[PDB]
Amino acid sequence: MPLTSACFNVSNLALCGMPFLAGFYSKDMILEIVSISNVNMFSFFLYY
Amino acid sequence: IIGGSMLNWLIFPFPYMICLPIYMKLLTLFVCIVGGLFGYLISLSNLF
Amino acid sequence: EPYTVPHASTYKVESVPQLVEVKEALGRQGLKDPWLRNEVWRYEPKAFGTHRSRLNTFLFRGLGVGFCAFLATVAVEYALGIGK
Amino acid sequence: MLKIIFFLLFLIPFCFINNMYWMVQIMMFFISFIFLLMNNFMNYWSEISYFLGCDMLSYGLILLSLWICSLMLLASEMINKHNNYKNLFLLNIIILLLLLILTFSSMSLFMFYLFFESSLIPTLFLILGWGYQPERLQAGLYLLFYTLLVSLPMLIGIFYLMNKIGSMNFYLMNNFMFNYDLLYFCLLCAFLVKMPMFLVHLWLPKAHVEAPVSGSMILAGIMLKLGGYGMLRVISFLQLMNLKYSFVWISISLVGGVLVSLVCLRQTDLKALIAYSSVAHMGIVLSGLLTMTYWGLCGSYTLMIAHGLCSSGLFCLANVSYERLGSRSMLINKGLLNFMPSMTLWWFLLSSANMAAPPTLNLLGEIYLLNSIVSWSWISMILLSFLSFFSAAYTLYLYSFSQHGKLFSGVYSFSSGKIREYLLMLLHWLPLNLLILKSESFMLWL
Amino acid sequence: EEQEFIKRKHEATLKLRQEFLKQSSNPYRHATGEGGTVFDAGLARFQAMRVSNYEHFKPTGKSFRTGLFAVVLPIALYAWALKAERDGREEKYRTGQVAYKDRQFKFI
Amino acid sequence: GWNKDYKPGPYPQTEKERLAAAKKYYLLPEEYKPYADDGLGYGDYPKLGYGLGVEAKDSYYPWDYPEHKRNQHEPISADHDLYSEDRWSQAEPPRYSNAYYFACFLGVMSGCLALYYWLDDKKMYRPVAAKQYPSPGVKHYTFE
Amino acid sequence: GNALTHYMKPDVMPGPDVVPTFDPLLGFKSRKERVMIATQEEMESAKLPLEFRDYCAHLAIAYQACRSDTFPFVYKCAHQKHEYLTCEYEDYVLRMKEFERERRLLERQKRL
Amino acid sequence: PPLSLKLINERVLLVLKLYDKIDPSKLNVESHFINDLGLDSLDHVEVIMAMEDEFGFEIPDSDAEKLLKPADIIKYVADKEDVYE
Amino acid sequence: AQVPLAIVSHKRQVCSLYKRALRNLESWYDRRNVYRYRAVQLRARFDENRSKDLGEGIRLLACGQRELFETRHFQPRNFANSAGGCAFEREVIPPDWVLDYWHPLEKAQYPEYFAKREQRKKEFVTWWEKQYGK
Amino acid sequence: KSHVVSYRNGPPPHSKATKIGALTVGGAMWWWVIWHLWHEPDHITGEFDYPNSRKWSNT
Amino acid sequence: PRSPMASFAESVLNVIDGPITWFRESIVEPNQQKQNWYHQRFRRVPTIDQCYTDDAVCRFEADQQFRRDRMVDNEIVNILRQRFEDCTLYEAPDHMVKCRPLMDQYEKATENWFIKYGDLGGYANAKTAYMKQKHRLIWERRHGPVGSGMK
Repeated sequence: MPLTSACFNVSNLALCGMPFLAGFYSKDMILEIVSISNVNMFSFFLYY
Repeated sequence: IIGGSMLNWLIFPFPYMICLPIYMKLLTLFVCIVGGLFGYLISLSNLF
Repeated sequence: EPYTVPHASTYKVESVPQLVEVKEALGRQGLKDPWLRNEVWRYEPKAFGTHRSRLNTFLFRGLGVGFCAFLATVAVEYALGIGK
Repeated sequence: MLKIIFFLLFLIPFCFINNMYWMVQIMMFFISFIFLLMNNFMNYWSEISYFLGCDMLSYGLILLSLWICSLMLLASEMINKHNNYKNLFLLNIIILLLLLILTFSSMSLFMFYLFFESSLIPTLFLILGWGYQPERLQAGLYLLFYTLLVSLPMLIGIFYLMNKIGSMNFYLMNNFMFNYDLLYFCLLCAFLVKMPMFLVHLWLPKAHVEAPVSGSMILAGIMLKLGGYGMLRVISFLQLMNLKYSFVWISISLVGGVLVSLVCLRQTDLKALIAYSSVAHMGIVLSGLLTMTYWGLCGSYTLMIAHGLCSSGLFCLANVSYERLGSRSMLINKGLLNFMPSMTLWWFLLSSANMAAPPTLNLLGEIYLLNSIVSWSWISMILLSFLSFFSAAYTLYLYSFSQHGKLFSGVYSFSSGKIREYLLMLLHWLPLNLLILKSESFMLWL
Repeated sequence: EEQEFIKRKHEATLKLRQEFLKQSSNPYRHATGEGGTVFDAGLARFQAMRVSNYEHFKPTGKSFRTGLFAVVLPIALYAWALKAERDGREEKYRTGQVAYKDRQFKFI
Repeated sequence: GWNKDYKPGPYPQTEKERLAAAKKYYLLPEEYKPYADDGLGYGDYPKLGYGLGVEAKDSYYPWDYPEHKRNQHEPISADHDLYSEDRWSQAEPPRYSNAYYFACFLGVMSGCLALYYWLDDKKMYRPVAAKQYPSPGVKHYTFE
Repeated sequence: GNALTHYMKPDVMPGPDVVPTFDPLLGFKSRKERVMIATQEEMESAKLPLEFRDYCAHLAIAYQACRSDTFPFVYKCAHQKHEYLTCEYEDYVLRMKEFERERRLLERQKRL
Repeated sequence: PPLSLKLINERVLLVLKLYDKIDPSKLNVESHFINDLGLDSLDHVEVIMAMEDEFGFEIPDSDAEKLLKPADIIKYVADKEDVYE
Repeated sequence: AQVPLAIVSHKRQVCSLYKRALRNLESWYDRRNVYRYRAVQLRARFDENRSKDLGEGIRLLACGQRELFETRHFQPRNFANSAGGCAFEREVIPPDWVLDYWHPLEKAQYPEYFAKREQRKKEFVTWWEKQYGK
Repeated sequence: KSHVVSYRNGPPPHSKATKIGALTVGGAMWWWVIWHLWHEPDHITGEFDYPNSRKWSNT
Repeated sequence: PRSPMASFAESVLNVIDGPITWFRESIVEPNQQKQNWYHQRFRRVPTIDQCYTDDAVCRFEADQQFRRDRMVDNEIVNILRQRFEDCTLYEAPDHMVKCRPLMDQYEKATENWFIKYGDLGGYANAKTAYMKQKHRLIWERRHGPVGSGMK
C-alpha cells in the first residue's frame, strides 16, 4: 500500500507537527501561549 | 493537508502576538525531534 | 486455484543478509537452527529492499514532484506579475 | 365522570357474550379515547357528579388506569388459546377498572379508602385464577395480608378524622392539621406498605414473580401508584407531625435504593430485576413526596405515571421470553438479539426509559425529585449519586446479558415476533414520549 | 492423580453428553414447536436454592453481625447524620440568623 | 418438577447423607462439599467454583453450553454470577497482590500532587510588565 | 534572565504582572504619557472584547474592516495583520522595558 | 479466498521439507514422529509450534498429542476449515 | 468423537511448559532473526538438564513455572483468529430451525434451497433414528 | 476478503495508476510544505527579534 | 454590500423570504375572517382576613385568588429574568454596562417573591401564607430585622 502508507504519513506529520501541517498550526501556537502565560513547572516541562 | 490554514486565517481576528526568546520558540522543535530520535532508535536493535 | 507454492528447494538457509552472521554469532554458542530456512523467503532481495531504502521510499514519496511543482509555482509568482 | 362509569357497566355484559375478547378490547381503548377528550381541569375539584370528581392529580391517574387496563387484553391472549375462562378474566378486568376509576375520583377520603381496599379482591382473582407457579398460593397470602394488616388500621384514622372534622372531602381536611403522633403513623405506614417501602418490599417480588403477565402489569402499574396517589391527597394535613418525624422515612428509602439496586445486579430473574427496579424508583418517589416541597410533589406525580408505564412494558418483555423459552431465568434467556432483533430494539427502549434517558417522562421526574431532595438536605447527594448510578447499572446488565451473549444450545423451536406484541410495546412507550410535549397537564397539579 | 479420580468421573459424566445430543437433536419435541428447553438439573437446583434458603437460615451471631453491619448501622448512621445536620440548619433558620438575601434554594 | 419440588435439603450431618447429596447433585463423594451451614448457609447445596475465574476454565474443552463453559447436569455454583466472565473473574493468576496495584497507583498520585502544589507556590513566568488598560484617571508613562 | 532565581530571592525579582512602583523617578525613561486613538464609542460598536480593549485597538478595528471587507479570502488581508501585530509588538517592548525599569529603579535603592 | 485441500497438503509438506531436524528427504507422508522422524519429546511440539505459526491458529495443548502424524495435521486442519469438500 | 481425559504426565507438564516459554519469547522478542537465536538459546536451557531425577524435575518445575509467571509479557501475543483473539467470535449464527420459521413468502425466494432443505431434513430423521436406534 | 492474496511473495505488482495515486498523495503534501516554507519561512523563527535587558542602557 | 458572501447570503435571504411573504399576501388575506379575543379581569375577593372562621366557600374563593396571584408573581420573577437575560446577551463587552442596573430589579423581585410565597411548599393556601405574614410582622416588631438572631 503506497497510498495507505503515504496517507498514514500525512496523519503522522499532522500529528507530529512537521512544519506547516495541522500539528504545526495548532501544537505550536499552544506551546508558546504556555510560554507567554505564567504557568507551573510541571505543566511547562510536561507539555514539552 | 491544508489543515489549520483555512481556520487559522478565519478564526483569530486578534492573533496572539508571541515574541519569545529564540531558545524557547525553537526549543519546541528540538525537544520534539529528540522524541523521534528515540522512537526510531530504541526500536532499531541489534540482535545480541 | 487460489495461489501456488514452490518446492522449498529454493529456500536456502544460506540467505545472505547476515543470516549467516547470526549463524556465526550462534556458532560461538554452536547449538543449531533447524527452522531458519523459513526466514529465507522472509528476508529476500527485492522483497522490500533495504530498510534504509524502504525508509527512503516512504519518507520521500513525491519530494521530486513536490520540488518540481514548487519551482513551477515559483516561476508563476515571479513572472505572472506578483513580483516583489 | 358517570359517563365513564356507565360505559364500563354497559361493557360488563360483553364478558358473558362469547368471543368478545377483541370487541371488549377496542371498546376499552375507545372509552380511553373519550376520556382523553374530556380535559379542562384546574387544581380545584371538577366534574363534581353525585360524589365523583376529577382533577389534575386524578385525571392523569385515571387515564393511565384506562390505558393500562385496555393494554391487558393485548398482553394476554394465552387465555384465549387455552380457553381458560376468558369470561371470568374479562369480568375481573372490568370490575378492576371500575374500582380504579371510583378510587381515583372518590372526593371523600372514606369513599376513596373504600374502593382502594375493595381492589384487594379482583387483583387476587387475577393472580390466582391464572397463575403458573405453585408459589401462587403463598404469594397471594403475602399480597393480601401485608396489605390488610395495615390497610385495615387506617380505617380507624379515617373515622377519627371524621369525629374531629365532620366530613372526609379532601378540601375539608386541608383546612385543618393534626399532630397526635399516631394518626400520622397509622395513615402513613399503612400507605407505605402498598407504596411499597424497602423494608416491606418483601411481598412485591413474590407477587410479581408468580403472577401472569396481566396481574404483574396491574400490580406494578397501578397498585403502587394508587398508594402514592392517596399520599398526595392525605399529607396535606400531616405536615407538622411529618416534619418532626421524616428523616427516618427518607433515610430508609434512599439507603434501601442503593441496596435494592445491588440486589438487582445479583438477581437472576427477569421479573425479579424489574420488580426490584420498580421498588427502587418508587423509593425515590417516596423520598421526593416526603420532602413535601413543591418541586418534590409535582415531580412525584410525574414519576409515578412514567414509572407505571415503563414497568408495564418491561413486564410484557418478560412475558415474551416466558412465553417463548418457557423459563424466567437469566441463564436460559440470552442472545435474543439473534432471534428477535427488531424486538431487541424495544428491549433497549424500555430499558432506556427505566434508566431515565430522554425524551422520557421518567427522566422529567428525577430532575424534579432530585432538585427537591438536594435542597432539602445536601447530605443526600452522597447517596443520590450512587442511587442513580446503580439504577442504570443493573438496567445495563439486564439489557445486555439477556440479548447479547451467544445463544443457548438447548432451545426448542419457537415462533417469531408478532403484531400483537409489537403493537403492545409501541403503545406503552410511544405515549411515554408523547407526554413531554404537554407535561403541564401531567406536571402541574398542586 | 488420585489413581483415577479423573477417570472415575469420566465414565458416567460422558454418558449424559450423548443424551444431551439426543435431546438437542430430538426431531420430535423440536417439531412440536412449543418452545421450552432440555431439562437441566443444575438450572433447576439453582432456581430452587435461589428462591428458598430461609429454611436454612439459623439466626446466630454470624447472620446477626452480617445483617447488622449490612444495612442497620448504615441506615441508623445515615439517618442520624441527616437529622443532625438538618437540626442545625433549621435551628439557624428559626433563629433568623440568615436573612432573605444570603439563603439559597429560594425556589426549592 | 417445580421449584418447591427441587428445594435443596438441609445440610447433611452424617456420612450417608453425604453420599446421598453427592448423588443428588451428581457429584462424586469427595467432589461434594456442602457449605459451612453456620447461620447463613444454603445447607446441602454443594460448594463449587469460587476460583479465580470462570474463563480460567478450559478454553477448548467440549462444552455442552459454551456460553458459561458448562456441561449438562451439574450443580451450578451459588455464586455463578460474581465469578462469570461477564462479571468479576480473570483467566490467569495476577502478577502482583492487591496492595501492589493500589499502592503503585495512589502512592505516585499523592507524591506528584503534593510536589505540584509546592511548585505552584513558585509559579514561573516571563518577566513582562502588567497589562496596561485605558481607563479614566490612568496615566501610564510612555518611554519618551 | 529566567524565573528560578525568584525562589532564592523572592524579594529581588519583582514578580509577575507587577505594576510600576518607582515611576515618580523621571530622571530616567517614562517622562511622556500614553496616547489614545480609537475612541471607546467606536470601540464599543467594534465589539472588541475587553481582554483586548487596550491601547492597540485602532489597528484592531482597522483589521476588522479588512476582514469584513474581503472575508472570503482573508489571506489577502495580510498587511493589516502585519501592522497590527507589530503595533502590539512595540507594546510588548514597552512591557519588557517597564519590567526592567522598575527593576532598575528597584536596584538603585535596594542596598541604600 | 477459500482454502484448497491439496494446497493444505502441499503446504504442510513444504514446511516439513523445510524443517531441518526431520529426516531431510521427508520420508513417507505418514511418518510417525517417534518412529522414523525420530522426533524426541520436545521436537514434537516444535513441529506443532511451526504448524501453528504457518496456519494461523493455536493447536490445543492435549490435542497436539492427538496429532501423531503429518496426515493427522492435515486431518486436524481439515476439520477446522471445512476442507473435506 | 472423543473428549479426552484430564490426566497429565510430567513429560507434558514439561513440554507444554516449553510451549508456553516459546510463546513468552515471542511476546518479549519479535524480530524473527532475534527470535530464532533466543528460542534456540532457550532450547539449550531445556537441553542441558534434559534427563534428571523426578525430584529434581519437580524443583525444575518450581523454577520453570516462576520464570514464565515472573517474566510474562504484560501484553502476550494473543492469537488473532483463535480463542481470546482481538476480533475472534465476532458474530454467531442461530440453529437452523430459525430458517424453518420463514414466512411462506419469505420461503418463496430460494425454493431450490428449501426443497433440498426439506429432503435433507427427512434424511436426517433417518440418521437420528440410526444414531442410537431411536 | 481481498481479490489479491499472494503466497510468500511481495504484492502482486499493481497498476501504475494506483502507483500514481500514492506518489501524488505524498507529492501534494511536499508541494504544500515547501510552498509554505518559502512563502513564510520566518514563521518558524520568532516573528519578532528579542531585545536584551542588559543591552538597554539606563537611558 | 461590501463583503462577497454577505452579498450572496442576502441572495438566499431573498430566496427564502420570497415565497413565504408571497404566500402570506396571497392565500391568507383573501381567506381570513375577523374576530376578537379579549383578556380576563377577575374581580377581587374578600381575602382570608375578611372571611369568617368557617366559611368554606369564602375560604375556597380566597385560595383561588391566591393561586392565580401566585402564578402571576411566580411569573414576574421569570419575566425579569428574561429581561436580564436579554441584556447579558446585548453585547459581548456589555455585561457590567447594565447587569446591576437591570439585575437588581430581579434581585429585589426574588426576595419579595420569597417573602410573600416562599417557604410554604405545595398545598399552600391563602391561610398559611396570610398568617405567615402576621408572624413575620410580629417578629419584625419584637426581635427586629430578620437576620440578627434574637436579643
